[PDB]
Amino acid sequence: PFLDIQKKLGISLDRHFMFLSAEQPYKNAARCHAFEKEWIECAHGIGGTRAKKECKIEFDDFEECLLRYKTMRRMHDIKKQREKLMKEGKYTPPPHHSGREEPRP
Amino acid sequence: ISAFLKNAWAKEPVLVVSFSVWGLAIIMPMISPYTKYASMINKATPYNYPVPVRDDGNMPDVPSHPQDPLGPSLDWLKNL
Amino acid sequence: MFFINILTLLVPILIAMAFLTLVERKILGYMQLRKGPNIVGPYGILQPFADAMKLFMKEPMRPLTTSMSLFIIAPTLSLTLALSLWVPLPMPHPLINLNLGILFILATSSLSVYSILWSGWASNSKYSLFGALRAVAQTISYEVTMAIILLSVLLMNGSYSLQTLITTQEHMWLLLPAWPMAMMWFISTLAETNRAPFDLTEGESELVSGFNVEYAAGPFALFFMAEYTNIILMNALTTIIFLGPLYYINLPELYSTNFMMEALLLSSTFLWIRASYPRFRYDQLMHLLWKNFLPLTLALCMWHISLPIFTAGVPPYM
Amino acid sequence: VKRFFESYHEVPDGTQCHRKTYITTALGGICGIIGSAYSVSLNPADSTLEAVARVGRYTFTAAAIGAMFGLTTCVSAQVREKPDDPLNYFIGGCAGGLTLGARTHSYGTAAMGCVYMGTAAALFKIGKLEGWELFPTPKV
Amino acid sequence: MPSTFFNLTMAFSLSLLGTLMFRSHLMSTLLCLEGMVLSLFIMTSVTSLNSNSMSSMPIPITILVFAACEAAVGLALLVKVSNTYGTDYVQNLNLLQC
Amino acid sequence: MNLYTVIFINILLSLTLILVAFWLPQMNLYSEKANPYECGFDPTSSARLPFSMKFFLVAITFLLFDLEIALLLPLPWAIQTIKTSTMMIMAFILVTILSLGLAYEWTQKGLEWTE
Amino acid sequence: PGIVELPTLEELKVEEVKVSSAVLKAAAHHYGAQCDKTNKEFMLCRWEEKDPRRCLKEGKLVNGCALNFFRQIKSHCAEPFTEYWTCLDYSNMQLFRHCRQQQAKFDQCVLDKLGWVRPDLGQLSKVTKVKTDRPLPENPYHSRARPEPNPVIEGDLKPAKHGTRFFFWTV
Amino acid sequence: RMMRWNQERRRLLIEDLEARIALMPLFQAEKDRRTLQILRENLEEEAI
Amino acid sequence: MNNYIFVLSSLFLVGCLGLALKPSPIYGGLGLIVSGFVGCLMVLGFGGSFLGLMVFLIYLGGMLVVFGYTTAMATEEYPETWGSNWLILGFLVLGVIMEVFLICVLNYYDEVGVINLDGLGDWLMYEVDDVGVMLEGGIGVAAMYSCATWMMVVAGWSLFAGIFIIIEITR
Amino acid sequence: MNPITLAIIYFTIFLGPVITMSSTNLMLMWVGLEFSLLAIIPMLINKKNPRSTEAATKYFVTQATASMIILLAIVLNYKQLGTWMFQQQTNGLILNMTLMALSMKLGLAPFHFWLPEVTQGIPLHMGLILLTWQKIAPLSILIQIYPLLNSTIILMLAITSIFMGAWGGLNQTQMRKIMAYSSIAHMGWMLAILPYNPSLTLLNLMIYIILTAPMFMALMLNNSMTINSISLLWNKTPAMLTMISLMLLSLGGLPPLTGFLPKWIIITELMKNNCLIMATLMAMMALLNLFFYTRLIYSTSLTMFPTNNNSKMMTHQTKTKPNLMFSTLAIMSTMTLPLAPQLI
Repeated sequence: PFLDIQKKLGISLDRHFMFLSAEQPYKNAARCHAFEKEWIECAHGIGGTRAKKECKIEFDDFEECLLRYKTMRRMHDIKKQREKLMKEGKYTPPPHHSGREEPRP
Repeated sequence: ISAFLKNAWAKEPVLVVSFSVWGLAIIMPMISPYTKYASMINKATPYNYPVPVRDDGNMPDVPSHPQDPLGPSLDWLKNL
Repeated sequence: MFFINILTLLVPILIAMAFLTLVERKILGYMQLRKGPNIVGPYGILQPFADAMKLFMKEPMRPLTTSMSLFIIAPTLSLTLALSLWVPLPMPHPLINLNLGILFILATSSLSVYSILWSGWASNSKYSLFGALRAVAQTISYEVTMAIILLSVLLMNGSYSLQTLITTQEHMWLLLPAWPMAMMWFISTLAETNRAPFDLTEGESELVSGFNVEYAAGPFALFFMAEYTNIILMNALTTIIFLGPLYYINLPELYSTNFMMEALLLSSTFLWIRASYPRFRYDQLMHLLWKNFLPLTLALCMWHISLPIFTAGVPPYM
Repeated sequence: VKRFFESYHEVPDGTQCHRKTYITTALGGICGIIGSAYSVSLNPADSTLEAVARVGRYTFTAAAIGAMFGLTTCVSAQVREKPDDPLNYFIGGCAGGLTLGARTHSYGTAAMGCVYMGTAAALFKIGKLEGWELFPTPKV
Repeated sequence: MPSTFFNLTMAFSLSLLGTLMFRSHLMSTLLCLEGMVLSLFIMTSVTSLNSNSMSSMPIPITILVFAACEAAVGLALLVKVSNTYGTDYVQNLNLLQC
Repeated sequence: MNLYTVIFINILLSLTLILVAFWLPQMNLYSEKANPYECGFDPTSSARLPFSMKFFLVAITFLLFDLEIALLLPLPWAIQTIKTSTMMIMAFILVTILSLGLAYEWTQKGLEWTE
Repeated sequence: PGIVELPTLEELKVEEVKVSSAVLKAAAHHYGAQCDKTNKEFMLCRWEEKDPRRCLKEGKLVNGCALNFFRQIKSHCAEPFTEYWTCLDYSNMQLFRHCRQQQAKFDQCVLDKLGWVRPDLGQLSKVTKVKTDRPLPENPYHSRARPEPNPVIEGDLKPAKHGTRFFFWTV
Repeated sequence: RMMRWNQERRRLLIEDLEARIALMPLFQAEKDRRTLQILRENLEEEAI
Repeated sequence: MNNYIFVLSSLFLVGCLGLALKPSPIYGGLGLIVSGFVGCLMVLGFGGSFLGLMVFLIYLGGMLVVFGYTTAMATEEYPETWGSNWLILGFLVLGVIMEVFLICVLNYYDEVGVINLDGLGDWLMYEVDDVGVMLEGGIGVAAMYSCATWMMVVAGWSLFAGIFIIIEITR
Repeated sequence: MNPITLAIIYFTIFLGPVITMSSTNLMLMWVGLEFSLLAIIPMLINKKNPRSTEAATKYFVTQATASMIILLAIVLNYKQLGTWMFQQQTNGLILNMTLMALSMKLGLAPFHFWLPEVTQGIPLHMGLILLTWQKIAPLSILIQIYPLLNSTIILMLAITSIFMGAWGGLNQTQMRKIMAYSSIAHMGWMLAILPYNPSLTLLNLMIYIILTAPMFMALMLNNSMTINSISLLWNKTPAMLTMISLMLLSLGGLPPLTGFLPKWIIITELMKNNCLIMATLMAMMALLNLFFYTRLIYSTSLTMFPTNNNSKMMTHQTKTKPNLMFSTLAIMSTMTLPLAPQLI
């Protein structure tokens, strides 16, 4: 913040709900709690300029957890190949994936 | 002001009632034994799981079994 | 089967409304020292059927200046909304069990007003505009306090679910804890259904007929069907919220029948008032509500926020 | 793509005339269209055909200035033996200014535009040789 | 989520476009602003529900509150311009050109 | 799926009644019948002209009060908190501020209709 | 990057309760009393490891304890229990308040025949101690080493050299 | 009366929530095994 | 059902398109009512509830007041609908077809990206706490009474100041 | 306005920016922006004349659009990074839109056509607030995100606004519009130096405020609002001419006066960063400002314009309006260069 009134006075008007890893009602952690925590603890201390290069792995994991682009790519590719193989006639959907399974408790 | 209050009581009873009820809404919570118990009850209600904590051998108060005497007791809620 | 349940929930409600019309006419006649409908069928039972057939066989007008789309849509919306609102009401088991049933009721009721607004604007007639813009003020009046009253009463229920009120009133009516609010809620229902002493959107005396002046035949009949179904609905909501029936898991029939008795009582009281009182003016209604109920309503909401705390009687959630 | 515009400096001047002329003509046309969009959005015209005539005139004028500039610059660099001499861009900018004056039917614009546009082009060339950077990034 | 966010961003873009290009009635411009408000609230709501971030669900309601306050101010300004000129046409709002 | 089914059924019932009402009756359309209604005499002017709203101020105030309603509607879940004192103080401040705004408007004649 | 390590279908096999939700509710309180150490060890495993693949062996002990508990009930207090959970299943939300008499019958039957005791209102929800030889998982998050902070300039402040070296101002 | 009845309901709600807490460990293990089985089935099919 | 959410978002886009084209304020209000309903449905389908219902309520109230204002000030002898103006009609159809074609183009260029019509409906919900109880959005919103009181303070002040500002603008 | 409205409205105008500069959360910065926007309008429309209403409407529409664009930026940044603050990894378009919308709020070109009209419409004592106090919040929002801004966009906007303000100043005869255009130019400098060293952006903001407030109070003294009207100060109030001249020249930016320090230091930083072309062009075009200030100086202080018969009674009557703050700010703005090192 431009003027650090809150840090100066020791109060926390709005600094406690900045990210997904902050305290949630009834201790229900948000999606990607672990990833965000890792990224932020990695990036503490070192400046932003250094973090942008030295916490990149953590940030990449975090964005993957939150948006999930690569997961969508992977599932799309798997189901695309499934469709191609099925149209060719070289694959069958197993019983458990088809609709009849031995349902587990 | 006895005169103005007495007149208000008859000519604008609605506002007299509203202001009186608002005043009571503020006054009573401070003046009441039971107020402390609301937060205790809401803390008693167990929405989430009680997470066990590993016994390092030097934790003397937290019990080992739920039926052990040690630990918080809701007798106060039972006979509030 | 769910469709059979839908039929059992719709058809009886529509018939009950149909005969609410007859009951109104006969009660008013007797209170005014006349007998009312009693020649069409035995004791006038067939009067609603004759009326409905006549209305749906009369030519539906399509006035030149009107906007056909809205002029046709509005009655459909009125009947659809009035019928829909009966969906989640526990009697004692709701057909559809909604967690936020009260908010759903409020949303549907609020959208109800748009039937009147659009019909009046689409009529493209001066009396239609008068009716529509009177309905606007009627909404501006009741809607401010209806939500607060529901909040205050639900502050003893702990959740917006209707079914929870069945258990809330297990050993007592909510009327006793909140009779001051029950009265304001009753007047608010009187305003919302657009009925006397608050029937200012169709007041025959001032506007030949309000929003429905240019409507005729079946398109007209839908408006009145929705009006009377809404009367029954709102009195059912009062009966469930306040004046809780007797619920014992052993017999839901007891709850159903007791609810019927009380709902008929209140619906009769609506007509009682209609015949007993004059008509408010459409600025006096707003003045009444804003300058009498709202000052009291806010104080009561404050007090009912305080009550669960200083009495240590927080409602349970779930 | 920006590849088309950055291709202007693929090979020093005096070569690939036609290509460089195309590139400068496109750049002039783009500038003219932008200016025309501003001049129509503000100061509207009575008729929509008037507006489209205005956009056409602005666009064609700007394209003509750019085409003449590129052509003259490349022709100078080619006919004379100096590829990277800013005097070439100066002559091209003067040609652009004169073309603007002709398009506007005015000799004063011809002269003023010659001086100003020629200086601008010469300074551009000088910057490209000397490594000047417009719109730099914070270095401190 | 992805397709929903794309369509919602397009909706906000269209409402912004509608606001930027007028069409005589100022009331319609106010309605377009109000529609952008709707789209932004929906964006925030879906983002929070997707992330299970219940600490950021207090914020869409603040968006609604402040958007309502500004819409009320806009309506009051419409009332004043109407009192001045007899209509809400934006053409009449041209005095300050000089 | 049940709520969708029942709402669509209601829609279809209403629309079917309308269609029957429009295709069953015998009709005769002519200009005098169709022309608008105004107590038996022709319209002196169309009904689309401006219609002054004498309660504009109260109408706008309704917007803000309804947003206050929105801010207050979470109270049933709020009371299930541990910071009951904080919740009480905040709700009391909110409602008292509501009351003060209404009182100022009243004393300033906001609710008196404009003539 | 690396191939995930899912356990095999064979090691994800265990005898399973196959008893309905109403039954579990009816048996909950005594099932919370007895079978506490096993469940609590498994729960500590879940929370400490954070990896579902690393607590399977303890989860199967949980299942075995549940089977033992229910087998004992079926052996001794079977009929009262069937009555109790039938009455519970009937209720809309499986509320206890509706079947108290049958609850009393079942509770007495277990108390005398099997020696069990029901927990009071405030028993099953208190945090408890747990004993395990499973070591505390270090680096549970598989956290990478935290990057080292910037070096910190250390010294004692001194007046600026030749004053505020701004263009021409002497100081 | 509402105060007393609400307090009774609070006690009953605590009782039910305690029942849920008692049973949760079984559900967590069952969910663990079920989700792992689903994942491994997916892996096999992906392999093919 | 697979196309449920995408259809709702497209309907929202169409309602917003109509609003942008800006017919008479009456039709604008009607269009925004339909759009608010569809948005409430999208929020409901995304696991929300209170937020969707609140948007619907507040928007119904807002459009009520707006309609009242339009009948008085924003009115014309011949209000223009969407279809009345041929340019509005043509651009309505153009926008619909343009969005259809843009959807196709984005799908083709990025088979998986902003839009995944193939695989649509496979990513609506990401995670849910299966055995939770307190996960309802009303709880998060009510947090303003405990953990985010600053939000309440600023919003309440906004409404309070709004009262005075509105009165003095309308003086 | 009754006292309670004055208290609440002024307090909210003061609150908004303070919230913006003391909020760590983007939504709360947006809340501060909305506070300022809502609260200013009643002060603008206090007069209730036809021009005042139109000025208030223009302000409302423009600022509402800007706020919505900023809110879109905030929401999309949330969608991306699960947080309410802009990070280095934030998508570039989000920051571009934020800069663009805060530019619209600030009045920078080419989103500058709205400021002159509103300033012309509204009275002077509110023009001061509009051209001083309402810029602190948006510029604070930018400064808090300075390391991530786009040099190309910022320099383009800055140079555009310098050129546009300089050219617009000449034509105008109205003092209110002249001060609007001066505001545009000085903001152009501020944003030009923002991405490189925001300390100097804040220095320029301070000096511009400290120079504009005295001038606005000078205009308020005799409600002067035109070149012709201000020309009569040699008769109505001779004393002020010296300081008015000095202050106009300073705003123009002549060396001995303070106005040089902002421009000189900013040019120095830009040159350090190798921004030679933009620095040269901005310095060159900042001289039209001196031209259209020198015309004012000629009209008021150096030449004596024709006066009216009735000014004699203005002479007769007494005056008690100039404040202490006028003298303090005027001297401390036009006689402080020798203390420049301490300022930077």
